[PDB]
Amino acid sequence: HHWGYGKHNGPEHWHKDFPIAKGERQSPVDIDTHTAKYDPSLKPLSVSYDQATSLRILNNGHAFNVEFDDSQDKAVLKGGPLDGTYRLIQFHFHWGSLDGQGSEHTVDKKKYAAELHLVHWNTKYGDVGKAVQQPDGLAVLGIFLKVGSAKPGLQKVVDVLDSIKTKGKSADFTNFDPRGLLPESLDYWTYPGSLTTPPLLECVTWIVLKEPISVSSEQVLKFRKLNFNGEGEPEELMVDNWRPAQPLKNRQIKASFK
Ligand SMILES: [Hg+2]
Ligand SMILES: [Zn+2]
Repeated sequence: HHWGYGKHNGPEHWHKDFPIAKGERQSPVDIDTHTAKYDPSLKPLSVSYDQATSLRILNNGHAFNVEFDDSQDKAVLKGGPLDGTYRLIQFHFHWGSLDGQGSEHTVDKKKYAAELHLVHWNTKYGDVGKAVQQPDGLAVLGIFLKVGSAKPGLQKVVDVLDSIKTKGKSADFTNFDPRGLLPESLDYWTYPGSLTTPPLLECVTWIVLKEPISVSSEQVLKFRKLNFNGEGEPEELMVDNWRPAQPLKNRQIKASFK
């Protein structure tokens, strides 16, 4: 039936409905810091989120998305390995049932507690639907979360999770500033890949930040109280909504730092 993260419809089953799963540029991957090549020609990332307009937060089964108004160049990503402007459309997380797992990408096989994905689409294509059909349609900024001290800027997200506990629930979520979720350094690794959930389209330029952000045990705990199921259906905690590392194949991970 519908894909998920359970025993019978998890990541290992996705290929049956989405053949691209066994594709050539699938994500996530393991970042081997000793094999990633420092590329001196990579420009600094340019993150312009000062005019960001969040609109809503919703539980879509699978995860929770904070959506932004992408009708204009309000919140954009440029620079780095990117050509052109990419507008922020939404951000979501992937997390585990325990602090030792949850991230999708791994660094030298190390898994983090969770991973934040800020999804942007190339403005050249007019809309996200067209953008997904292109090799350079999307740019996703990945940030690792480790358990330690609380991240103040993440609390507004944490406090609203109660109202979107089950699949299909949404809540107005205005005036949230995404700049509060950024680490202080913007050093990164980049490689060409895909969406990590079906349809698993190979249209993503991945930008994974080296420096993780810290969140408290209590903050991550609230993520774990969400449900994959809808209201009235039997309860299945939304945990371990991450896809394991895929083979790198013919790809090279470049690093912006030496
Ligand atoms: Hg594509
Ligand atoms: Zn994601």
